[PDB]
Amino acid sequence: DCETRQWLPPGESPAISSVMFSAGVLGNLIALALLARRLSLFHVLVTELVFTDLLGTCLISPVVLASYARNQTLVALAPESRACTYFAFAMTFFSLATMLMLFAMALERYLSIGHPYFYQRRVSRSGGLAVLPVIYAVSLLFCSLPLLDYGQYVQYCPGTWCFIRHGRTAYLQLYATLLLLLIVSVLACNFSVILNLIRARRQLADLEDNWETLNDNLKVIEKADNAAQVKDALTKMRAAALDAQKGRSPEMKDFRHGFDILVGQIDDALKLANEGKVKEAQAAAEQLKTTRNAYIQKYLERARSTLAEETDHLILLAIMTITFAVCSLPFTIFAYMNETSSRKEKWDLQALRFLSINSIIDPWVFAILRPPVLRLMRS
Amino acid sequence: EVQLVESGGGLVQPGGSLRLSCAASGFNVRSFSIHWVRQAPGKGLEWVAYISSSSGSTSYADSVKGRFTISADTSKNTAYLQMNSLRAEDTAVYYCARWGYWPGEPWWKAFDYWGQGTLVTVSSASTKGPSVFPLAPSSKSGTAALGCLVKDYFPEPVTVSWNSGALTSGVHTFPAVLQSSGLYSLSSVVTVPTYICNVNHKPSNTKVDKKVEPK
Amino acid sequence: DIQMTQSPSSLSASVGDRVTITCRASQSVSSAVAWYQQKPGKAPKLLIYSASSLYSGVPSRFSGSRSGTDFTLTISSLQPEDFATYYCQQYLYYSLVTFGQGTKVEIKRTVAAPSVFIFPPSDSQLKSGTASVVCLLNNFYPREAKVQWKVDNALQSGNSQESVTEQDSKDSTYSLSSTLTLSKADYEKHKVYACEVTHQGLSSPVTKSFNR
Amino acid sequence: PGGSLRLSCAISRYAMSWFRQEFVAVARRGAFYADSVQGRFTVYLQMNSLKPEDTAVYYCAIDSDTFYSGSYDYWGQGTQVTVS
Ligand SMILES: COc1ccc2cc(OCC3(C(=O)O)CN(C(=O)c4ccc(F)cc4)C3)ccc2c1
Repeated sequence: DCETRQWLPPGESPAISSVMFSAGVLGNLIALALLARRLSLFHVLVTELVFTDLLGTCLISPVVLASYARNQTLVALAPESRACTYFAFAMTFFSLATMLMLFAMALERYLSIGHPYFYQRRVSRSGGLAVLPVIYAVSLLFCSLPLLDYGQYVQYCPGTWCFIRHGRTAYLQLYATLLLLLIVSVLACNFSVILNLIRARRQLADLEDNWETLNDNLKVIEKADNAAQVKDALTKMRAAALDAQKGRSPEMKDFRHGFDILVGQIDDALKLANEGKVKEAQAAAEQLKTTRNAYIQKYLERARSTLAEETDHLILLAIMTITFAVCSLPFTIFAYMNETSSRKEKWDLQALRFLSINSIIDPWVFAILRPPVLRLMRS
Repeated sequence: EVQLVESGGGLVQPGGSLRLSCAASGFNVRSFSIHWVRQAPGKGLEWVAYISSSSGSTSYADSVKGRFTISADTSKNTAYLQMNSLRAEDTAVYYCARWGYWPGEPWWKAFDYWGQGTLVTVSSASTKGPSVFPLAPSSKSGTAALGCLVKDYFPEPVTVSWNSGALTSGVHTFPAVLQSSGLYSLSSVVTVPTYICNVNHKPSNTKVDKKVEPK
Repeated sequence: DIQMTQSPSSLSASVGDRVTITCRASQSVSSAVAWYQQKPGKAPKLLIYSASSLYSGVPSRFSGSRSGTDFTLTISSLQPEDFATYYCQQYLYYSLVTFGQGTKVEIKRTVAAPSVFIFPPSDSQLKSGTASVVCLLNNFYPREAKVQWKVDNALQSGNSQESVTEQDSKDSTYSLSSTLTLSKADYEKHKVYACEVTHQGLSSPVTKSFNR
Repeated sequence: PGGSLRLSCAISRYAMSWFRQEFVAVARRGAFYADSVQGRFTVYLQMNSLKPEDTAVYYCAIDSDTFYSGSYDYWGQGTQVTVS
């Protein structure tokens, strides 16, 4: 009916488009301001994603506004439904590009955790800045299949917009398959990062327990006076020290060496105990503490903050992914269904609407996840 | 290659002293700590003494404190363990081993090379010839069993054969069991459908023959 | 004062079977736990060091694992050259070295009926002054057995020495010898003697008696 | 022939044993089968690959000793089993 209709249906509510445009613009501006207040590669990718969403909104909304201003559909206001193609192209173009950006971020997280030494090397900002034009070109080349007799655009509308044709053209199925593959890849990367972060948390908890045992044994040595208790506490401290070095960075070449120095001193103290020197042994323990303050305290602090930031970013990404799923799963499901039925149940429209609200939901969630996010890190 | 040879073991009277030696070949004793392990007959291993020739510290087991003295000679590259005021529990086998110093891998590979070890026996008794006593089965007994029981021999190694080595099928030689008085007893039995059991002793230089007949 | 406790003390299997040995430490040890293999009449040899890596020279059939404070030695496939005693050792410190209780793998076979024989003291042994009664248990596969001495229908406690041999090359059948030592007066005053054998595979304990 | 009958008996710290009227099998805490029992049966005595020369009464026993000394005193009543 949209293909034959060339006039705006009376009684259609035009406030929805204006509200969505205003909300998207406000969210994009807030996200850009918050990012300008702060760079890491993930933040640059988020900034590029917000900029892409802003460009998509600023290219999509004026067409819908002119459609209401002229009281005519896209086929009527523009000759040979040119806008009905162009708009649709835009409605697909960013819909892929931003999606790809998401994958990139996920891949970054993988390259952040899956390959630590690969990420430790110098990764200049030029790479992140060059990722955006490459993603744009790939998305344009992929969405350039229509208008070349390979794919067609029809009007699945309530009176304002156009989209891809479902039928003999196989571009819609390929686009849905690409979206599903990207979603599966992002989910797999997120689960891998989840498992790696759980392993890191377990290792950090084990190291903290070993450090607490070392401190307790040192306090016992300082408070004890009998040779048997001092020897038992020294044995427990040596066991706890050997149970901590079990977890090839340059700093990792000193930390391990620092433990070797510690254990060695512990052995010395044990020798003193076998010689019957109590006070001397205590002095040795003091030296132990000094070594701890010299070499081990720093590593633990670095491990804590790093992991923290990691988890933060992770949760961010995860939320984003959830959003993307809620926005693209309806569309992929429609693509696989039979066109007849797809119209009979009027499912396609809904999916499209979801896609649209995607441009609203992508930036705002960022402003939702403020730096005071430690509560969520508590889990 | 890395080898450790023990020597000096044997028979020692109670309350005496014995000097065991452990000679290393293939490395230097100043780079590896020397440990001694003791194993009782019918039991497991047990660490008794340790010395570190790099610093000079020594250590012993709680049961052997005040009786054993370990030392190391770098000029001869060996270890010497002196034992005084021995007891009946000191009848065992001693093995020498090396454990590396802490920094790095040598420490982790604990006791990578074990020596042959030597036997030490602390018993207050005199050597006695092998008293062989034949064991005769019943007159009614298809298959029959003929045995010979040697008793009251102090030294450990003794040889028992049947038919001067001609009959070697079905011969069962049980391990020697130490009695309360300190003399060993062994039994050698064989299953048969002239049978002479010859028992020769190396230290006593005594060979005893016996003829077993059905009762 | 770490006291290593080794739960497996006697296990029987054949070639190709998987063997699992567990070692427990009284105190928490990170990785200072090793396994050693001692053959009868030979020196022990290190198999697994640090419970993770394998010794240079030993076959790859042996493996080590750690779980909390419990260490596990796993043998995938047994071989006729891997039948020896296994020992667990801790080496947390130079002066802290404590071994386990031992574990000797055995060759399993079909359970058979033990042949029980009795041997009274000979005339020359009586002339010597000491009478020794012998009870022989031949061909019983399971080593675990029990022998009881009964004189004049009265049980005897003590004064009995038991000796058990190893597995034969042809068939893994142990041999047991029980010797009861008494004086000439005790042998002349008492009338009859007997040894009763209780062992898995027999419905009723097999008794062997002699009368002077 | 070819029967697959299963026999049960009425523990954890002790050992169980089966007899035929001759020793059959023993379950300890390993499992030790007899000459003809090795390979055919599996020990709950899961009897498999029966033969007509195995028609006899199967009993049950529990070892009272904790050192596997073969001391059987709690002898069950037994169940009659007939093959072919
Ligand atoms: C992908 O990037 C952008 C950015 C802005 C956009 C604005 C748009 O507006 C056009 C519509 C109108 O209102 O005229 C909205 N339409 C609906 O059918 C509808 C109703 C309710 C609802 F919650 C969501 C949608 C047609 C459409 C697509 C857009 C896409």
